[PDB]
Amino acid sequence: MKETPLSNCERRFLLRAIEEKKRLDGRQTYDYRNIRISFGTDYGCCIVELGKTRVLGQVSCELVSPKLNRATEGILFFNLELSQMAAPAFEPGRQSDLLVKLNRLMERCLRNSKCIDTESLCVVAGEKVWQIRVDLHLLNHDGNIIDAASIAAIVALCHFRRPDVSVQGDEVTLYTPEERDPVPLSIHHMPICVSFAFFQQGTYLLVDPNEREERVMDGLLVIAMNKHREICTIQSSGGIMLLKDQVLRCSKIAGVKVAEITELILKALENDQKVRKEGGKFGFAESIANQRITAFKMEKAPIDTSDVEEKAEEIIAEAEPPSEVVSTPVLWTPGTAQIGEGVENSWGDLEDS
Amino acid sequence: CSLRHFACEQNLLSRPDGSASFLQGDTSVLAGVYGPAEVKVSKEIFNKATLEVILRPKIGLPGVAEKSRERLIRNTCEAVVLGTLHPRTSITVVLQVVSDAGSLLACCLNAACMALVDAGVPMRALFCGVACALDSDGTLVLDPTSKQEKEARAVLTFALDSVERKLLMSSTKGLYSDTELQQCLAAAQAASQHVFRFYRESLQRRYS
Amino acid sequence: GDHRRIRGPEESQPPQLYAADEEEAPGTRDPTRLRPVYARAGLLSQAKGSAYLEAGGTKVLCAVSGPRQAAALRGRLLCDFRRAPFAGRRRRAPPGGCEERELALALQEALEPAVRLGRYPRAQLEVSALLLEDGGSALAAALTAAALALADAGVEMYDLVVGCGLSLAPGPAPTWLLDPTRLEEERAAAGLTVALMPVLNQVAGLLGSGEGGLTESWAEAVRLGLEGCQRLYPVLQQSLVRAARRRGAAA
Amino acid sequence: GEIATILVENSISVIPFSEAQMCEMPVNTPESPWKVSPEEEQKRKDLRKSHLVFSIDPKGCEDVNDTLSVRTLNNGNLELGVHIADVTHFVAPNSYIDIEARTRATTYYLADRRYDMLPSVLSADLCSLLGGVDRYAVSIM
Amino acid sequence: TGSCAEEEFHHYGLALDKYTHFTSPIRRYSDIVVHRLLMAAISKDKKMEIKGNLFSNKDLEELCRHINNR
Repeated sequence: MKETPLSNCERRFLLRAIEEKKRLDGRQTYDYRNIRISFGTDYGCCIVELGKTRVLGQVSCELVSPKLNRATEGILFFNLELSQMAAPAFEPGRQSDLLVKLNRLMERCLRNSKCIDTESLCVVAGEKVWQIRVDLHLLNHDGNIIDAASIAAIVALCHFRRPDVSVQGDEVTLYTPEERDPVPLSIHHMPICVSFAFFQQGTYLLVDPNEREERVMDGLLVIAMNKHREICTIQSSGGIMLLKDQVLRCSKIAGVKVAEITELILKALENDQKVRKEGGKFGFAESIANQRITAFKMEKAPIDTSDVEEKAEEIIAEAEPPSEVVSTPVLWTPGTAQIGEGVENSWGDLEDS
Repeated sequence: CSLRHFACEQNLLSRPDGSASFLQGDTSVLAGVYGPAEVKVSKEIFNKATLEVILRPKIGLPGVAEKSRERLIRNTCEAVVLGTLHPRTSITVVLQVVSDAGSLLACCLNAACMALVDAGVPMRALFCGVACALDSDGTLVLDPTSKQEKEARAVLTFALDSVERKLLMSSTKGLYSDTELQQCLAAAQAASQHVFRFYRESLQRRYS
Repeated sequence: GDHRRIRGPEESQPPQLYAADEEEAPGTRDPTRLRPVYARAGLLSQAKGSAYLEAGGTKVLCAVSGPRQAAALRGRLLCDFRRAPFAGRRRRAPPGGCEERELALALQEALEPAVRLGRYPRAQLEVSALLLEDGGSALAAALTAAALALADAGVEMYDLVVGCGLSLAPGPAPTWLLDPTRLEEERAAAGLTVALMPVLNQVAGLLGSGEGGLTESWAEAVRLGLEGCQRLYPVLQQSLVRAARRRGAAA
Repeated sequence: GEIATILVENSISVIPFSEAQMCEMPVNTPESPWKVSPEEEQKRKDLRKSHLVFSIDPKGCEDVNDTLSVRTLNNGNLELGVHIADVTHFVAPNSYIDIEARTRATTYYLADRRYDMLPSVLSADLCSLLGGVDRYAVSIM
Repeated sequence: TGSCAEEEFHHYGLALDKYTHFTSPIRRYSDIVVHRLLMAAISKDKKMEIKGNLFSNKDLEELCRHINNR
């Protein structure tokens, strides 16, 4: 199956809007759709919602032997993924020219910026070191997959907490959250992606576009830039043909937006740590809105486990015992034996000769 | 024996036809369904529809185990969906594992059932998921946790009808005798009576 | 590693490379002898045509599927060669191998000169061969069996295909041998396999590589291969006769 | 930074404990604080009425060890006794607090703060002779 | 103790012949040893048995070397 086609009335209406500098959902040009984060119970797991998009991030680490060369660092996998349920079009092996540009954007940003400290993830050299592995999934496609994926990866990496080890002399030991407290990571900076869309041959631009606005646009400009004033990647793409003042304007815009987004992320992580430290209840369950028609909650229930013995006993007692015709095995010659109705002759011989 | 905290939310995502997140305690599973749509000519069947079930884990990539547990989920939904009313079309079920804390298959079956119900698919009868885990001595525990699952000598999971409480699907781990298989089946039959009440109360609240 | 199979150890060195028993001595024989062969046709019940060929230490099973949908004006002849992992000194990777593709092409370029594809427009035939045990010349068995299977599957052919095999001794006075075994094949310098049509007297396939460089030994290797393919024919003559006598009388 | 260097170098730990190493705690909660189960009042021999116990202690002594008491009896002689806190009831053998104590052999003192060998409320309310609340001890006599 | 001779038991600097601490079970480690042992002593002169073992020679000597280090 494919996705519904685009009519010729919506295109005209969207372009009349864009000309008039008014958007569908009311938000003006330099705005984001507001954000809403939610944390799991075990560390390094979050659900970010930008507008109506969803991404699931989950970090996980493991101890391996560090290849050959680079004997004093650790490796860092990544794996974006697009879930068949995100949108009709996504198909497990039929959208192979978006996955590549997305994985590349994500990896170049996160791994070339050098914000994670992969220096201090060794135990010995030439021997076991930690191998982290980020994982993202797209749940609901409504445009701007990469801003949400980047914020998700950031939060998931800034909420993880490793295991921890004791090393002295030439001897290892591995603890557990009851034997020793999990340990945080070291994060230099916060690289946060921003996207721009261009409309009718660069004459207008719109920040943070959604999926209809994504189908009425010429090309896209992405500018990934960590906090302070330091750019980390740019990738023009789509169908665009650019000037030189516009890249600078865009860089300013991305500066502002990454400032605001980092503000938000820091505040949310702080609130989450405060909640976890007070001693209250946390998790995916205690996030479900209760003021809403589509939610229902039920505490525990002993059902009545008073009768199962009797029923099982009568059932076992009330049925026919195994019968008693026992079969015999036949021996032809050591190596082959037969059981069943058998064959008339011992074996065939000169049947046709 | 006591089932733990239950919660459910419906119509989360705007793109699919019906969505339903079902979390029972700490573990959670999200599901969505696309209604009867077009199907590839090489896979279509006349006088019937075609059910497609794919399962995605949270860490790693699916292997032999996830397809072996995908057959069970597809062959369980195939026995309660009236496909003859919709031939030459396709019905697809997608399951995403968000968090794991024990008894994942039962929560997946309940997520699939609530997604099919929300999506508006003709159904013959509802189905449930109940998991039993008897300990090293014989003390039955219902809806266990991976802490108890690790210590337990046998774990059993059942899918039960909503009409006469028959047995639809059965996947068992560990070795046991038939007597406690009967007593855990009876415990499952006693447990489904509360899940179906949770179903009815949730849909009664939805249409308030 | 593989996401469609059961994963075990990443690496596994077989104990032959640690086998402390030194390689033995093959022995000697008469180079004018053939290993006795027993052939059976029509084995499988769910297959359109099948045959099982066994001679000495070689066990090969071949089955032929019927024409299916999809040089047209002519039908294709797909081929597939695959040998059981529990065959030979060491294990083999299930996914495949370049040697298997080489033998598959040596089969396709040898069974097409026999069948007449100008009678199956827009159709195709599929031939599958499996080697249960490798105890000698293999390509001399994947040809005889895959030719018996085709004739037993009711497809129209000009003639059969009968294969043979040879190997070269490593001594100071080398001599070609007929029907070599693994004890006479791993100690050899070169090997040759011929595919002769016994009635049309036309060579269908030829393959040979090694250390024999004089263009007077290969003439003998070829013509004793032709004598072997002219000596294997009667057994295959009575095998299809028995196969049709039994198949027809069952109605 | 200098204090941290002195710690790391001289082999002293500054890590607060974990959940299961903490949780095995005496519950000094306001809704139910600590008070002696009467069979142990039988089994012991109270002196909170018939004898006087006090202590001089250094400035800042949030945690007292030393106590004594000398009175006269119905004859005229001077009974002597030194009373040391009996902290053995909250460290069970092969525990986590006992392995912990076995590791941190000696409480370390640098001249701003202390560093409790134990968790920081097990003795710094429950073991220190303060106030005039009940407190298990050992009185040689 | 009896791992060594009597002559090696004295407290010459204080003119005693045996001297340890018992006034600090909280800020040290030999004192919890002394607590367990002193209570074993007050508990043993009744003709019963103190279930649960206490120590051994090598254990005590490695502990005392550890405490010297610390």
